[PDB]
Amino acid sequence: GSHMSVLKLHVKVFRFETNKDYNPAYESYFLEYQEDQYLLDLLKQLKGVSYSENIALKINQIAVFEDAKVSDLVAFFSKEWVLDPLSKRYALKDLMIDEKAVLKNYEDFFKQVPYITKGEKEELEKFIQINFINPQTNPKYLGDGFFLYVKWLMKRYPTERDRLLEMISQPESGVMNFLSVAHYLYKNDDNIDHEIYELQEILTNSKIKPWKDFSKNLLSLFQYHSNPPKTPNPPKTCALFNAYAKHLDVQSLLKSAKLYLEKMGQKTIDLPFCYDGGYYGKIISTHDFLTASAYNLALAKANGVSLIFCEEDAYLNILHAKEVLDNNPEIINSVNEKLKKYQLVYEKDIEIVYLNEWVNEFLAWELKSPFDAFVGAEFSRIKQSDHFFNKIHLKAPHFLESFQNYAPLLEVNEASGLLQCAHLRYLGIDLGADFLIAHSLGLFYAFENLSLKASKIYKRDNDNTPTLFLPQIALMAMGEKNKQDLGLDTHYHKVTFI
Repeated sequence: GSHMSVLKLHVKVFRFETNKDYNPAYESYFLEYQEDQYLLDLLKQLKGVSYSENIALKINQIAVFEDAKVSDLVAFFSKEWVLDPLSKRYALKDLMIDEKAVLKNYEDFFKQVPYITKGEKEELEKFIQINFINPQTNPKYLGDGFFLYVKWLMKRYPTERDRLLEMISQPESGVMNFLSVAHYLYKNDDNIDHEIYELQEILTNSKIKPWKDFSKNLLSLFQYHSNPPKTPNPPKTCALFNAYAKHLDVQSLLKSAKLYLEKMGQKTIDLPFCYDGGYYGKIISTHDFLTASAYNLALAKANGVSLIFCEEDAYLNILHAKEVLDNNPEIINSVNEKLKKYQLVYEKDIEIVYLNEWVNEFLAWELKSPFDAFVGAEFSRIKQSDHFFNKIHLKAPHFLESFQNYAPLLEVNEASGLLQCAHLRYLGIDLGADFLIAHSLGLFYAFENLSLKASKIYKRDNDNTPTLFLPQIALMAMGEKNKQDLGLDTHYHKVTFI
């Protein structure tokens, strides 16, 4: 035989100059690398291509800020790379951006802060690249680099801290618009996320309108059952988390969840779970958020039932609560003081169930209605359902934007939440999907109930592609044909293929 040269890349490189008249084009390079090499070594092979040696660019639309080993980048990105600047809009040449053009957006801001030094003004240049990690598309959005720069100035000018904060507080443009960008940053780094969550907590706890009232109203929604039940239950008894904001339509989710569980040999009971604060509760008041979560977990355990998290929003919340409680015994003591009045006692490591994990994991059932005729587009902040979809023969292509979810914005900047969820919806449709799969109740609501209101403002023809939850799909694949039993009669977009 012969040696197989396996260390090979296909790199497509954005070629463009903002001051020249040729359209952007991608050029293909077929490069060899060695196990020892770093990104800068590959960039050095790209003749005529403009890039900074201080790494700041995108590979497959994920922001990369380090000179990483090529082998590590291949593990993360595959051997097929698209190399882009951090921003096409502000591209200067090839892989470099026009920092000067970006900075022009902040001229009005700087006129409001004439007291800062020339040096302090110039420091924003060191932050600005951070703006381009965020995949969000609101053009009024001030930029995450800019938010962190203002944070830097707030430290340096304690007197102006509240005035500075107010400048990044506007509903249309400010920091309340931020949502996790970790998926779109190389190595899923959450440092930026935590820095901005910190600002959101500061703002929601400040006197600035409308955030003071936003927080007071949200905290008034933690409503605990005074005397919750504690009864023993037989094996295989479940209770579904059901404490969601009152406007959310949860009927089909909870109905299909129950039916799926029953099909899987479980029985369900109702328990008065406390509201968890939705998306923002954990930002506004960690301690209230933790107390509600501890109450819910203690309540499930006191009744000897599995607590079923039927969708992503509540499950991600409970993961966060468990991470904090189960690693900090002092916080458990603190929450347990508040739980005494309900005669509940939280203990670490209370086992819970994510329904969508069960759908993917437990596959020992007969396929009665294959999905081979169909294409799905699945949105999840966690993971695509490869195994379950393979089981049922559903083709569900992976796509860049599947990890995004702008439903929380419905509470803080409704117009932007509406537009960006509508954008995600049509990205799914444009993949050729017969239906969308929502892991998130919030996103489902945006896709469905708010579809009509969104169409009136999102400038694209009406499409009636339905959205389904995983348990609904599973039930259908198991041969369920009764639309009402699946909860589908209450969706906005009707299912027509059964």
